Amino acid sequence: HWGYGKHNGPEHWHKDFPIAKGERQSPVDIDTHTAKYDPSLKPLSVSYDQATSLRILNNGHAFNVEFDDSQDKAVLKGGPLDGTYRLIQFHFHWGSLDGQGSEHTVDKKKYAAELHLVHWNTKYGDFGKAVQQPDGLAVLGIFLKVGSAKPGLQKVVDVLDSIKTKGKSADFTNFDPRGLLPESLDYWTYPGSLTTPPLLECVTWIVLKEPISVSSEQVLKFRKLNFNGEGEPEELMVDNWRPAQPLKNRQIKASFK
Ligand SMILES: CSC1=S=Nn2c1nc1ccc(S(N)(=O)=O)cc12
Ligand code: NA
Ligand SMILES: [Zn+2]
Repeated sequence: HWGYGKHNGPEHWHKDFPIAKGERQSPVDIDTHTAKYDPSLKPLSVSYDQATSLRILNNGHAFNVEFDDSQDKAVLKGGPLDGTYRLIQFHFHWGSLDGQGSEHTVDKKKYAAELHLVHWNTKYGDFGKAVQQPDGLAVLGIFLKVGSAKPGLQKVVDVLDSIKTKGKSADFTNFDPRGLLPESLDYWTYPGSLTTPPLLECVTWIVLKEPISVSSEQVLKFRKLNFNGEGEPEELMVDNWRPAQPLKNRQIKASFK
C-alpha cells in the first residue's frame, strides 16, 4: 500500500510503520558546519574487486541491482565500522526534475539523485537478521548531480527498458560497482534507519562528501520507469525519495576537514 503519492507517500507511512516517528530516522539534512570532525575515524575500505552482480529488478519503488552476498566478495569495512559488511544490492532515489531527488541533503541542498549501496554485517549471517540489529547495516550514500555522463553507469541505464514496470527483472551480470564511486572517499556518518518501510533503525549511514556527475540523458532514462505493473495504467517512477527527518539526539561526524 505504501508508496510515493499524495495518499500513500512518506507523510502516510507512520500509520503502518509507527517507527517513522522514531528517534533515529533517515534521511537527514547534513549541516556541514555543525558536523564534528573526528580525527580518529578511519579511511573507508571499499573492496569490490570480486563483486558478482546477478540481476536487476523493478520492485515498484526503485530498481535494484542484486549481488551474490553468500561470500565475502564485495565488502565494506573500516571508516566508522567495527565489522565487515557484505554488499547485497544497490538502488537509487531520484526526482521528476534535476533540482530534487536525493534523500539526504547538504546544507538544505537537494541533489538530482542518490545512490545507496546496501551492506549487512556478517556477524548476523543474513540480511533478514541484520535488519533487526542496531548495527546491522552500513549504507554507503553517494549524491548524483547532473553534468557530464558517468560511463560506469551506462550499463545500468541501457537495461532499464527491459524492466519498465513493477515486477519485471532481468539478468544483470558482470557489473562493476567501482564505476559508480567518486574520486574521494571523504564522508559524513551518523546512526539512522532504512528510508523506506519497514524504516528499521539498523543503519550506520556513510554519506560521501563528493557527488558523482551523471548526464541529463542518464537521469532521464531513470524517469521513464513505471511504478505500476505491466497490466496497469502508467505512473512514472519519479520522486521516490523520503524527505529529511528530525536529527533529534544525534551528531553527524565528518572524516575530513
Ligand atoms: C532484501 S530487501 C532489501 S535489501 N536492501 N534493502 C532492502 N530493503 C531496503 C529498504 C531501504 C533501503 S535504503 N533506502 O538504502 O535505506 C535498503 C533496503
Ligand atoms: Na508509488
Ligand atoms: Zn535507498
